[PDB]
Amino acid sequence: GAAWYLGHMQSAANMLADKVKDADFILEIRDARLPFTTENPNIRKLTAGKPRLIIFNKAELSNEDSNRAIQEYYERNGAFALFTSARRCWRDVVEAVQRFTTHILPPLPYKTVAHVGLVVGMPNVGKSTLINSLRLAHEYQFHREDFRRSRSPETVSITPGTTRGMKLVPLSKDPPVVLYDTPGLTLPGCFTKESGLKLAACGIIPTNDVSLPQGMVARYIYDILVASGSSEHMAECLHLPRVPISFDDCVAMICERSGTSGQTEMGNLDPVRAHRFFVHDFIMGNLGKITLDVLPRRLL
Amino acid sequence: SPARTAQSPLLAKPVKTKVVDNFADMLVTPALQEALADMGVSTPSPIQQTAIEAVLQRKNTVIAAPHGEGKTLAYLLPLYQNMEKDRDVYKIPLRERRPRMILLAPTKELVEQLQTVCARLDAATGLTSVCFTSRKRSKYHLSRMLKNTMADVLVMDPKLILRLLRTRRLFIEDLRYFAVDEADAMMSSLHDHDAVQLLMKVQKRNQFKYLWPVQTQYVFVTAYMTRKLEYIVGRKISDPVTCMFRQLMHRPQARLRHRFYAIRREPEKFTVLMHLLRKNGHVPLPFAEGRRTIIFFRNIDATTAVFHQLRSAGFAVSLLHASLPYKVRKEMYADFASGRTNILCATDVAARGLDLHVDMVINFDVPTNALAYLSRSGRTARMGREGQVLNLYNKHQGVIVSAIKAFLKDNLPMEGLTNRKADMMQPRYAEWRTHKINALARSYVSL
Amino acid sequence: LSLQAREELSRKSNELQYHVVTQDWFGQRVDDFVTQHHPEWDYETVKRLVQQGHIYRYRKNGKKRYTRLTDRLEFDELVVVPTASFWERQLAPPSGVFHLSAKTREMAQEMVLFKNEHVIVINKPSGVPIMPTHDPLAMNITDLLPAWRYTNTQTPVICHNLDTETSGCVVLARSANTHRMLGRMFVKRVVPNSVYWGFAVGKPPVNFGRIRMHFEVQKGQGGDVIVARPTPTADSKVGIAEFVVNASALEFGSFISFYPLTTRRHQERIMAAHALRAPLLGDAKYGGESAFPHSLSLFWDPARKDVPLHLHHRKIQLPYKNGAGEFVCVTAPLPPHMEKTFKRLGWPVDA
Amino acid sequence: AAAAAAAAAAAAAAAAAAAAAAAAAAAAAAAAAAAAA
RNA sequence: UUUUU
RNA sequence: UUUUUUUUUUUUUUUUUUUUUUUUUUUUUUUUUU
RNA sequence: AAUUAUUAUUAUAAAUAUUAUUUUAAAAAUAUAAAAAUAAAUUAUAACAAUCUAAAUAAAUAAUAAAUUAAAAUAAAAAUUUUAAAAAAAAUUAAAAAAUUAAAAUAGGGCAAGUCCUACUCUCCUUUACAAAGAGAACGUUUAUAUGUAAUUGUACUAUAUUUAUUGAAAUAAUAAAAGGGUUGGGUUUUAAAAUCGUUGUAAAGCAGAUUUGUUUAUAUAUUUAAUUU
RNA sequence: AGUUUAAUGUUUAAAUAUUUAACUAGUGAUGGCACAGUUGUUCUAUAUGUACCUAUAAAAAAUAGUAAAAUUAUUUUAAUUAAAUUAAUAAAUAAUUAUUAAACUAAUUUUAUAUUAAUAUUAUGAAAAAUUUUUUUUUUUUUUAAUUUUUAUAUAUUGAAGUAAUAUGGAAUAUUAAAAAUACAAAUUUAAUUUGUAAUUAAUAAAUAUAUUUUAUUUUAA
Ligand SMILES: Nc1ncnc2c1ncn2[C@@H]1O[C@H](COP(=O)(O)OP(=O)(O)OP(=O)(O)O)[C@@H](O)[C@H]1O
Repeated sequence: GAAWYLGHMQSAANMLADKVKDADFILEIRDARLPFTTENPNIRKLTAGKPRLIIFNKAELSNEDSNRAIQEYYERNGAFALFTSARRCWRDVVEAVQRFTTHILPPLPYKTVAHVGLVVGMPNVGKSTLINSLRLAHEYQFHREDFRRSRSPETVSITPGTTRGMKLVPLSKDPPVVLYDTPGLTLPGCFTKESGLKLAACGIIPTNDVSLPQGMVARYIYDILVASGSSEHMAECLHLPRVPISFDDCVAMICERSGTSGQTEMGNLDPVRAHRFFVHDFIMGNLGKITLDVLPRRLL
Repeated sequence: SPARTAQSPLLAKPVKTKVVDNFADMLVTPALQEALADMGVSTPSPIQQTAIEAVLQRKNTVIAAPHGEGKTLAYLLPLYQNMEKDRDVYKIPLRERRPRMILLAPTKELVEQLQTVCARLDAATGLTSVCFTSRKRSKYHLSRMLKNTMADVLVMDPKLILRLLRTRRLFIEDLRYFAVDEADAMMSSLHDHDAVQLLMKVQKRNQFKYLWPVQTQYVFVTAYMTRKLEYIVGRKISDPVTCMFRQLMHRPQARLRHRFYAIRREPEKFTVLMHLLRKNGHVPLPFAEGRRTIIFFRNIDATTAVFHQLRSAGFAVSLLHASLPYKVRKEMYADFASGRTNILCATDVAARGLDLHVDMVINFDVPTNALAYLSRSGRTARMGREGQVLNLYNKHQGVIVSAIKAFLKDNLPMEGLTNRKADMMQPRYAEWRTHKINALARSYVSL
Repeated sequence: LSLQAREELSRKSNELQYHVVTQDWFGQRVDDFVTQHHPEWDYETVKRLVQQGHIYRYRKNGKKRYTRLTDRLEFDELVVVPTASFWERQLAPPSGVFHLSAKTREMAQEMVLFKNEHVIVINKPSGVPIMPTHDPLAMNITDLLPAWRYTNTQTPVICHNLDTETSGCVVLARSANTHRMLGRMFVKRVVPNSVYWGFAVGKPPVNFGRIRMHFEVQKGQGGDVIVARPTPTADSKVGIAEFVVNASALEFGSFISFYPLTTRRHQERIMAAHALRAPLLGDAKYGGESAFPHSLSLFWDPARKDVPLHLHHRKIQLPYKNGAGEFVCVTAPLPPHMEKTFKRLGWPVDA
Repeated sequence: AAAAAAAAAAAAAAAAAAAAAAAAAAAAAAAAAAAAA
């Protein structure tokens, strides 16, 4: 029974505060295709004053018009924002944390202590892989905890479960900007009817099951893109009469790599092999490089 | 233990637990209560209640208490009460060199206190007591035998009494009472085996039947019940009325609190002492500032090493061990006692049953025994006074402090028949035991 | 305990010391001595202190003789029996130191499946809570309780707090003396003692097994997970159930039977929402977001909150037996909301 | 465990099976208040 | 050193 | 010894925080106990 | 390969020799092997068929304290019970099943020490050494010297102290041996080729003209529905 | 048709057999020669070195100093049965059972009584509280022989309008006390309430209620 933290996030607030009461610079790993669904609910009232380094991953597939406003929004509030294609990997995102403190850090009173970094975000959007990439390499090349790297028991090699107490990853050394873990507080599974669509749309929570069939997100990625064009160019990419009238033809027109047991005279193709295609291809930013969220021009 | 001490002499025989709970009903004379209340004693403690009329009667007794439970009054008070009823009622003549009662005492600083606590009993009018210890030209200081002594109560270390006998200067002929103090250690090779060999010459005189029948009242007072103490009392003495209180004995006091410091390095045992000596104490008459404290050492080689290290670090430290001269040891005691010097680099001289004002015992080496620990610790908190004992245990004494730490949180008797000191006791746990290395395995691996 | 006997030694209190005079009381049983000197404590309040150790001891000699209620006194030792007077302190002294209209006093009598001189078993309606949450407002069982006082017993005491959305069978004890006995029947079983029925949507893994999850309640409502296979050992307790999928909708639902060996919070539903990730039908608190009712041919109008959680406390094996030697097993029949989906599926609802 | 309340069987059909466990000083040595066949 | 139950 | 001096270690004349548990409430509530 | 035994001992050469060892007239389990259904070769199939008697001859194996038993009920002993006691009435024989009897004081959690392990600053006897002395040192050798852990080791005035400074460490994750089920608590369970080889029950002793005076009952459900009739 | 796995086999056709199961494409290799146990090969598995890596062969002793297991002889001629315990300057004995020996007196029936020495023998394992059934393990054959009785019961009537009274097996008594039952009268707040009388209650005082021997140990005679 290996589930995760399960409960409304708006009750994980007064405990998140005392976690920020001691931290210095707040981080976050989001998805630029989902500027405010991958955010914790308090992002508004979370800190308002600690220097946030809010990062949007997979930005190369998120649209560029909505990228400007979301950039200058926090950039007006003061809290910074950085967008990355992730092809140039987190190694450059790490470089940001080397630069995005030297300019904004308050000078350390004691020459070598830390810059205690509070990280948040969904573990499946890039926050896990960002920790366990810097957490694994610290075991070999050593900065603190000062022991001979032998006491890690059998079958762990990593510990993001059952201890996660004072556990923290030293990302840098001379400006030792360390980073916390924040035991995963996001995607509560009590999500909204629609948020699970935009979440499974982006490849996040890639589970497509009885809880969320392909034909429920595929109906969503089709009806979101009612403007046929540069998306019908993916349809026209597979012999489609450009405009699809509705969900029946376009999904059935793309059954060239789909099908099941059908007669030699009347073929009864398979619309689920066409479902996953239309679903999973939009995940790759292949069909269109367009966001999902609405980007409130107002403050909210 | 109940399911024990049956297979052990001196016990399996009833223990007089008849509480009498007040001095009046113990029939102690109002000429002695006026002197007791004069001292400050109003209510009889647990050991006193039960063993004062067990010696007000002529029952040969084994007084056993915890620490600072009143044993010194317990045995001494009724013996003065008894001596007074000898010289007045029976009119048994004093004679010259023939004392009515002897008292024994292990250490020189213990002999003297047993004299002033008995000196304060001149309300027991005719009784005159003289104590004696080593001196210079001291054999020429039995002049106080040729001189006025006639001392009905003669408190002395056993060895000097024995020489006054074998050279025909003492004559236990009329020894009516024979008391022993801190007998746990005194009746053993630990001191000299000289408490014994003195019982017997007394034991062989009251069964001589050609001089008057002076049935000498033997009184043993011992905080510890050792295996040695049992047999040389259970097997030789006649009708030993025991006074053991098995539900408060072989345990450190309640209001006393213990502290265990784990020390990894030989030279680190020092800072932990000075850091402990930052409690800033100073009294009227009982560069750095320590409280009332005794520091107990493994050896007198070291008891002066640290002493000089303390002094040269700025404390008013004192020093008391055996190899000191006569003037220095007399002085260095009369400074610690009576206000001055506030801290006493002592060896196991100060462990053996001494009373004062001390309030904090540093075990500069937690001892390897349960007597050498109850005797040091038991000097801290006496008769309801609060008190702290700090233990600088090491890697080598870890076991004994693995268990002391565990027996205290439970308040258990420290292996209720203590050992390792008087009864050296290769039987760790007292019976025909050599504990096994248990099993029922029966697999017996093959290759 | 060794510290409990310490403060007992170091407490003056008023320590009502009670002599045992030569004539009237020497020889009497101690529970006569206390009960005719201290009329304030009920006799049962006097047995607790006399046996518990916060006792009225007796002191003759140098030790305290804690005693059983029948130990008789001694021949005038002026053997004092000390009794406690100001327990309140570090001691923490022991226990003992609207209106229900009709249509309720009747409503609470159709919810009775079994009654004898020692318990009462009811049939709780799915959705009525037990403890009050809107402190003046909600109609719960504890406010109803002075309705099952059949034969004028003293306000039955609730024994195991069924949850809000959980339907089913409850047990009240009809006697504060029986309630002490009926404790060992609930907490941390070794073998099952109760059956929970439910309709989880989505055929789980193998239709027999045991679930061991390690719950952790972070306030508010954190509700954590397996995190330690052994335990976090500090803030975690485990909840074990031996589930059996009795029958199963072919691949989209199942009718599961949980035998909850433990007593953890929503342990039925949180372990069901992660036996597969197939939660119970209408479980909007832990699962419940797959769809509104998880999108079936059931009553599907409001849905968003229509479908009530198909969970039913089905059977409890009481320890009271019956005229024939069998132990009694209440069999609270399913609510219509489960009788809906059982007959809509044609299963033989076993009452 | 602690073997209590022995039973001395005399014969059968003449001991009534309640008098077996009798000859033990207790509430037995009375008549079974509610027998079962 | 001091807040809280 | 040796017994003398006025003394002298005297010489001498051969629970939790911090800058009570539990019974599967939904904050505040119940009920049992210590 | 223990053999006249699961076998073309094949380095080579080869292509129309009928070229010279395999009992049994029955039935089940099993074992191999087998027509039909929820464009391919597959399924699973614990489904027909098909092969495997008996008797005759030949004969081994593990096992063996013996019983006077052994049906069946039922209480009594630090005990775990092999017996004994009351109360019963339990027949031969062959066959087939394995319910019981003939193969470890164990499995799982929670704790603590130990061996294993790594690591050296301080420990011991290493030898293999190196330098030093000695010879006008072309070298061969014999003494005096502290290096590496090389590498093995081990290290919790009569009194009233003394017999232990003398290698120091690491959840050393697994083993071992222990305990245990205000500090404190997770675990709940018992086996892997069985000639049956003692009881057991199941069937049977092959034609009886003929059930059933009395033994003994694996015999087993009483209702979830649909559609009527007042 | 050469390559890391699964069933059958279960003294089996084999002291590892048949089928199941996980990848590499011989211009670089089937043995030439070569290595060997306080150690070879080593693609580093403390895997393999001729059907038990404790390798095999030979010779030997410290090797149950170890709940180890055995230890060969009927008809006899002395007893006990859990007791002991002090590390360490001048204090009468450890205790057990055993073998072999030794001595009767202030000390009563005209009773009774296993004391002493020498040597042999020291492991049969309690933790807590409370406290100052019983004699059996072991019999030469004939008789003889003193410890045996089962089960304890209780109902009906009338009036109540929901309680008592009468009858039975403790009974009715008597007074002091109360009747919280209750019934009656009288006074009234009608009525309920106030008031008293007696059923009745309790305390206490007095007089009342059933029978053996005989089956187990107390001796002879050979
Ligand atoms: N009856 C009494 N009541 C009160 N105080 C007492 C009484 N008797 C003695 N004391 C005080 O308590 C002190 C401790 O008791 P005491 O000096 O007798 O200890 P002790 O008997 O030498 O100790 P230990 O038992 O360890 O040998 C005494 O020195 C005296 O000050």
